[PDB]
Amino acid sequence: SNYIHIRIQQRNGRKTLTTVQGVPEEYDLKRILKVLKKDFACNGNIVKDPEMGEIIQLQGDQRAKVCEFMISQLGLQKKNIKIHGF
RNA sequence: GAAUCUGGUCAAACUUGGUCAUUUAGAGGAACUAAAAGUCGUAACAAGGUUUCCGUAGGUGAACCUGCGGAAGGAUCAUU
Ligand SMILES: [Mg+2]
Ligand SMILES: [Mg+2]
Ligand SMILES: [Mg+2]
Ligand SMILES: [Mg+2]
Repeated sequence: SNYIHIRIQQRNGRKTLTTVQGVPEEYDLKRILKVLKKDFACNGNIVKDPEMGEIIQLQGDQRAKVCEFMISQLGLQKKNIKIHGF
């Protein structure tokens, strides 16, 4: 219930994927993704992991930025928005 | 011939408005360099992995991409 998980997938040594999973489907994804792209200056994607967790994919270790964005916009509590160190 | 006074006259100045320039405030806004063990890509240099470039229009994390027409500064100085 409301568990939004941010998870780093390390690809090639230092080059990384910030995968944000479980974002609410009331305010649409595309706009949010675009905003993130503008802010992060890094590429973002929409991933459909076996139709259970819809993922906003981002490039690079900018989890802090994601957190900040959440605080600004939709992630109100910072309790059910969880961070993986990996 | 003294103050004084009518008309001029040159007219400082003063109240007005509007031009300008030196300036310093400049709420905020976008730039640019210098720093070059941040972040993401890798665009260009090799046919640099879609050859690059120009002019232009559109698009968009960002290098940029794509139309259309030109260049080669091309990777062709070549067909009885
Ligand atoms: Mg080729
Ligand atoms: Mg390249
Ligand atoms: Mg190339
Ligand atoms: Mg030259």
